[PDB]
Amino acid sequence: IQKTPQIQVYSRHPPENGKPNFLNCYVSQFHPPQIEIELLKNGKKIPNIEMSDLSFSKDWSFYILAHTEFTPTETDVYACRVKHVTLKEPKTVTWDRDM
Amino acid sequence: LPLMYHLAAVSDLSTGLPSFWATGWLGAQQYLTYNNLRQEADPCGAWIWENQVSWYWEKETTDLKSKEQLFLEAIRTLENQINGTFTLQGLLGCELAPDNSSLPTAVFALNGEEFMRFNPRTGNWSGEWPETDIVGNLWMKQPEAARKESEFLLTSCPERLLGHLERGRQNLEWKEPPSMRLKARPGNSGSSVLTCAAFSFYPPELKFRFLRNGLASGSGNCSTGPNGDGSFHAWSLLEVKRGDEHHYQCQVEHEGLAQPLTVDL
Amino acid sequence: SVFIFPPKTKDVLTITLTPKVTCVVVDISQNDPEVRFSWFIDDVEVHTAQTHAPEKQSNSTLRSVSELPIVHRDWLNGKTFKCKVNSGAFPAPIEKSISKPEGTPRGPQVYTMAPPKEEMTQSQVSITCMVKGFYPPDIYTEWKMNGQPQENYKNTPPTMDTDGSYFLYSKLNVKKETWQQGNTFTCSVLHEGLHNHHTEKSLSH
Amino acid sequence: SVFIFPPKTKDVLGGGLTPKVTCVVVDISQNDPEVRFSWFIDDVEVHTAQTHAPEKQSNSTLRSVSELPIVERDWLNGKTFKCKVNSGAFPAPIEKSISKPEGTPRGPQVYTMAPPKEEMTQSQVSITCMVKGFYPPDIYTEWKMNGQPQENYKNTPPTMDTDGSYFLYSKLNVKKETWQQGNTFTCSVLHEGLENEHTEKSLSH
Ligand SMILES: *[C@@H]1O[C@H](CO[C@H]2O[C@@H](C)[C@@H](O)[C@@H](O)[C@@H]2O)[C@@H](O[C@@H]2O[C@H](CO)[C@@H](O[C@@H]3O[C@H](CO[C@H]4O[C@H](CO)[C@@H](O)[C@H](O)[C@@H]4O[C@@H]4O[C@H](CO)[C@@H](O)[C@H](O)[C@H]4NC(C)=O)[C@@H](O)[C@H](O[C@H]4O[C@H](CO)[C@@H](O)[C@H](O)[C@@H]4O[C@@H]4O[C@H](CO)[C@@H](O)[C@H](O)[C@H]4NC(C)=O)[C@@H]3O)[C@H](O)[C@H]2NC(C)=O)[C@H](O)[C@H]1NC(C)=O
Ligand SMILES: *[C@@H]1O[C@H](CO[C@H]2O[C@@H](C)[C@@H](O)[C@@H](O)[C@@H]2O)[C@@H](O[C@@H]2O[C@H](CO)[C@@H](O[C@@H]3O[C@H](CO[C@H]4O[C@H](CO)[C@@H](O)[C@H](O)[C@@H]4O[C@@H]4O[C@H](CO)[C@@H](O)[C@H](O)[C@H]4NC(C)=O)[C@@H](O)[C@H](O[C@H]4O[C@H](CO)[C@@H](O)[C@H](O)[C@@H]4O[C@@H]4O[C@H](CO)[C@@H](O)[C@H](O)[C@H]4NC(C)=O)[C@@H]3O)[C@H](O)[C@H]2NC(C)=O)[C@H](O)[C@H]1NC(C)=O
Ligand SMILES: *[C@H]1O[C@H](CO[C@H]2O[C@@H](C)[C@@H](O)[C@@H](O)[C@@H]2O)[C@@H](O[C@@H]2O[C@H](CO)[C@@H](O[C@@H]3O[C@H](CO)[C@@H](O)[C@H](O[C@H]4O[C@H](CO)[C@@H](O)[C@H](O)[C@@H]4O[C@H]4O[C@H](CO)[C@@H](O)[C@H](O)[C@H]4NC(C)=O)[C@@H]3O)[C@H](O)[C@H]2NC(C)=O)[C@H](O)[C@H]1NC(C)=O
Ligand SMILES: *[C@H]1O[C@H](CO[C@H]2O[C@@H](C)[C@@H](O)[C@@H](O)[C@@H]2O)[C@@H](O)[C@H](O)[C@H]1NC(C)=O
Ligand SMILES: *[C@@H]1O[C@H](CO)[C@@H](O)[C@H](O)[C@H]1NC(C)=O
Ligand SMILES: *[C@H]1O[C@H](CO)[C@@H](O)[C@H](O)[C@H]1NC(C)=O
Repeated sequence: IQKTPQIQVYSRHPPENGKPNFLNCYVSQFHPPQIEIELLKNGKKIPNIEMSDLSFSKDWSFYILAHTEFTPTETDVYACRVKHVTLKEPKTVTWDRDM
Repeated sequence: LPLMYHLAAVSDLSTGLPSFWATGWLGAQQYLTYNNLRQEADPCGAWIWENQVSWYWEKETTDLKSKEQLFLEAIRTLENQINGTFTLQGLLGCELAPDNSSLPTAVFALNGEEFMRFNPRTGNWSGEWPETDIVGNLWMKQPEAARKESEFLLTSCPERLLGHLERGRQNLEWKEPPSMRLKARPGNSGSSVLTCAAFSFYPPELKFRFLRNGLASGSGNCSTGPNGDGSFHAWSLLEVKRGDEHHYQCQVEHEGLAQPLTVDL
Repeated sequence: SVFIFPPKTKDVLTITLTPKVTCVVVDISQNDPEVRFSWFIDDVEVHTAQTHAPEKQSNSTLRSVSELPIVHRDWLNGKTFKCKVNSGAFPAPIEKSISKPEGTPRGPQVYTMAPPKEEMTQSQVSITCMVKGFYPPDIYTEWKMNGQPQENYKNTPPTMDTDGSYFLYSKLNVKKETWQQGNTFTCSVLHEGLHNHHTEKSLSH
Repeated sequence: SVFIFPPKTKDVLGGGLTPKVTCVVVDISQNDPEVRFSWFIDDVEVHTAQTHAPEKQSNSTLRSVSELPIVERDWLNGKTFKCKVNSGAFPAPIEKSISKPEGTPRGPQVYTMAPPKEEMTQSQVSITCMVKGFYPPDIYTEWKMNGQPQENYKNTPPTMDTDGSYFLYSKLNVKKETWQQGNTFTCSVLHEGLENEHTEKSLSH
């Protein structure tokens, strides 16, 4: 059956405003595999992001990791946005500095 | 510790996917990747430097070209008998018999759900579906099919595995404890949410434990994910009574740690 | 008023297709048509349904529909799907529930039969298929000429036989000539009691 | 929920019994019985009926049986029969009319088919009677052995065809043996569209 995406945003190392870090967007539990995933900065399409090889769990649902470099600041807000069939509109998960 | 190949093929190429690709996994870490476009099986990061026989990677690629063809055939032979795009998936691999030998695995899924299985000993494809007959017969209708596919699981598989164990320990035994950080958010109304985040630790195995005034107070809601560093990331959430934030701590257990680790806000 | 309908036997028996459980609500003279919908699999809520904006019929009464995509095994294994419809107008929530009809799957015996000699004069003839001894009465039957799903056929409803199981006839209609050219006609059947849920029998001459 | 019923075509076509425009009543607790009867054949009440006293069933209901006598004349003239029931002590009462399906009679073409070559293996075998294109759906079929009517047969419901006409099949079940040793198996049909409202084909081995 078709399944909806599990979108979760978080950093590689504890975030500290200003300093260099890495933003990750983990998209899992979906099906079928055709998908569109993108990161944003205050709304725009952060470009040149890397994406892991597409994989799947024992349940056959697909998981993939999207990540690019960035540096936090009390102003700049980052979020992940995916487009899939199970999605009526494009879901946008905004980053939570505590995750 | 198992060796598991994740194979896949699709019809709908509307988003740039290849037609068939695959990935090799030793425990929780990928060591292989492949697709019909690059037409070759290659080593992933940390495995690039492993020391192997000269034909090791020659062998992975040729064994994957076979499977590619069996999947690509199925895809077309199906796209013809039936209306509507598809997704062919299979889980091929082995685990070592605690007495040198294979404990194979081979299941195939079509459009999300399982519909077929392979027995490497008997050399036969099982399944309760119409598609099980379509695909299962297409392959079995090839002399090579059963033999090869079977050798892949019973001979090659357990071998390659036993060789990554001997020549890959540095990688499989690698350990890295997490960096903890607990925090509070306004949460709901008149309430608040405690988040215990674990950064960059390897063996995905980790146990979060909440502490109120010192005594156990729960596990929150664990979620672990990959960092892309090859390490992992994890967090746990616990909604609590606003104002009482400070009566709670967070504690973790992991092989990276000699003793349980307690964190504060 | 609310109604619950099971998935088509076809979608359930062929993995590549998508079986949906349906819940329909009729008679709404414009109340709070925002008519909520709650689904559950083995009494566990789920938010996967696809509800379709209400629709007025030829009676000034509003109607609505909620389709729930279902996993082939959840059905075959016995899971119970419930859909509870809510509305202010409604006193208490209305709830319906259904799961696959109990009973050991008994699979059909299928046979094809040529047009009858006495019919070999008319412009068009009748190719008959007898599908018997299956249970439960969940089944699918279609005709195919040279493997091409055909359209000129009608299936009899399933009919409970003397021994408790069911049977049915399916009649393919064709121009005598097509029959005589020697084309192949195939009776295709999907029943959960058959090996791989399917079977087929052809006829010619 | 109580719907009206029509006469057994057996009775309405000669037969022996008298065609009764029935009107079965259900959906009542084991303490709230109340469903009067006032039959108006063309807006005129006829007390010709007989309501078999408010009997009751297991599932806590009323196995109601109100039978009104009529004339083969009336039925075959697009004349209706209103089952106007008067009850003031039952939530959602009932009421449903019914007439002959207005249309030019159309006779069926009956054919018999011998148990398929491949069924000739099984303990018992199937003797099929195809009853093609007839209208209105009010028909009657049954089997006979040399002249002996039978019990071991079942009729699919009358099924609408692509051209408006109807068809159904009748499967008679017999011990393989009864077949080999030739016997008279005859398909007996009753329709207002045949010559003498009846016809019957036969086959043996
Ligand atoms: C305004 O119009 C609305 C729609 O337009 C219709 O108008 C009238 C005038 C009509 O003549 C036509 O012009 C239009 O169709 C009206 O809505 C109707 O409301 C009635 C209310 O009773 C509904 O009646 C129920 O009907 C179902 C059968 O529905 C199927 O068949 C319909 C055609 O006949 C079709 O249109 C439906 O779509 C439906 O088909 C299925 O549809 C699904 C998806 O929609 C598909 O996936 C399926 O493939 C397809 N199936 C196939 C094949 O056809 C009938 O089953 C219901 O019976 C229950 O209720 C009876 C009375 O209470 C009871 O006696 C029965 O027993 C049964 O109850 C169940 O019984 C079993 C055992 O007996 C128990 O185990 C169950 O527990 C029990 N039910 C439960 C769980 O409680 C019922 O008669 C009608 O369906 C609906 N029309 C629509 C839409 O389909 C509207 O009334 C009107 N407003 C007014 C009043 O002015
Ligand atoms: C308590 O038990 C009661 C009886 O016991 C039953 O319990 C349940 C659990 C069951 O599983 C069994 O255990 C027991 O039988 C329950 O009563 C039932 O209530 C439902 C309510 O909907 C009745 O449903 C109607 O059924 C008729 C078909 O009835 C025939 O077949 C029955 C067997 O399947 C048989 O028992 C009946 O006797 C009857 O047979 C005929 O009987 C007469 C005399 O009695 C004989 O002379 C005939 O020869 C014989 N015929 C042959 C041959 O079999 C069905 O036709 C009804 O359909 C109408 O309604 C549908 C839903 O609204 C609708 O979708 C249909 O379209 C149809 O409506 C008509 O449609 C046409 C065109 O489509 C229009 O032109 C018409 O206008 C329209 N009708 C009109 C005029 O408005 C309907 O489904 C059921 O019959 C009844 N059981 C009995 C008694 O027969 C009781 O419900 C239960 N209580 C509860 C709820 O707890
Ligand atoms: C692996 O190899 C094979 C094949 O694997 C396949 O098995 C499927 C069950 C499924 O798992 C697939 O995914 C898989 O690829 C295994 O052996 C197979 O065994 C079955 C069982 O006998 C056999 O099925 C027969 O198929 C032919 C057509 O290919 C049918 O003609 C035949 O139908 C008749 O017979 C069966 C039982 O033998 C009945 O169930 C049928 O109903 C039917 O009988 C009669 O009644 C029906 C009623 O409708 C009539 O319609 C029929 O006309 C009538 N028969 C007549 C007179 O024709 C069978 O279904 C497969 O053929 C066989 N594999 C093949 C293709 O050779 C094998 O066991 C397994 N290996 C191991 C280790 O087990
Ligand atoms: C089968 O091999 C098991 C793993 O040992 C392998 O790798 C090295 C340890 C090498 O020196 C060899 O021992 C093997 O190639 C081992 O645990 C089992 O004891 C072996 N089985 C026996 C007893 O023959
Ligand atoms: C914790 O996770 C469960 C998942 O079963 C969820 O239902 C619950 O609402 C979550 N509560 C928290 C801590 O937010
Ligand atoms: C394929 O099946 C038919 C083909 O006419 C049609 O429903 C559609 O084109 C396809 N199925 C759907 C609805 O996706």
